[PDB]
Order: sequence, then C-alpha cells, then structure tokens
Amino acid sequence: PNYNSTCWLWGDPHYNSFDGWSFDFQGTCNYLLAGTLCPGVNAEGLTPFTVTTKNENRGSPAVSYVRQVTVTTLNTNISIHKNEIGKVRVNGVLMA
Ligand SMILES: *[C@@H]1O[C@H](CO)[C@@H](O)[C@H](O)[C@H]1NC(C)=O
Repeated sequence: PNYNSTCWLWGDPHYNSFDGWSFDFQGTCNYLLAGTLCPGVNAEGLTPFTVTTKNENRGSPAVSYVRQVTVTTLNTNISIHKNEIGKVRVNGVLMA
C-alpha cells in the first residue's frame, strides 16, 4: 500500500511516466493517457477509470500542446478545458 507514483505531463509535449521514463511523443487527436486493463488480464475487485487528453499544434508542425483533459469513472465523465472553471459535470454544464 505504501507504493505511490505519478504521471507528470509537462506542456510543450513532454511526458513523465509512472515508472522512471521520459519521452517527447506528439500527437493531434485525443489519446488514452491511462485507463482500465485493456486485455482484462489479472484483475480483481477492479473499478472503472480512464483519463484521456487532447493535443494540437500552436503554430508549428513539430510542436503540440494540451488543450483539454477528460476522465471517466463510475458512470461520470469529467471534462476540463482552458476556461478557469469546472465545466465538468456529466451533461457538460459549466461549474464553479
Ligand atoms: C500515495 O498515497 C496517497 C494517494 O494520493 C498520497 O496522498 C500519498 O501522499 C502518497 N504516499 C506516498 C508515501 O507516496
């Protein structure tokens, strides 16, 4: 239980994995940052979870940055954009 790690995503993008690994992958449409077991192998007492992000260019083909971040757990999807407020609820209504 004491074990705890993090995925550190740095804009302009640069990724730091849970394990110690860094790379400079870039993309243009939404990707699966993390989620449940895609093959469904060795899962006990699993709970749904999925975090996905979307990237796009900013003026040069070779650079991409993060625009929106989405999560989805327990029949509840949370979406965040660059608007300083929530916009998180299932319907997508803006929230404080
Ligand atoms: C990992 O467990 C919780 C989960 O976020 C966190 O608050 C805590 O600070 C972390 N503990 C350690 C030892 O890294």
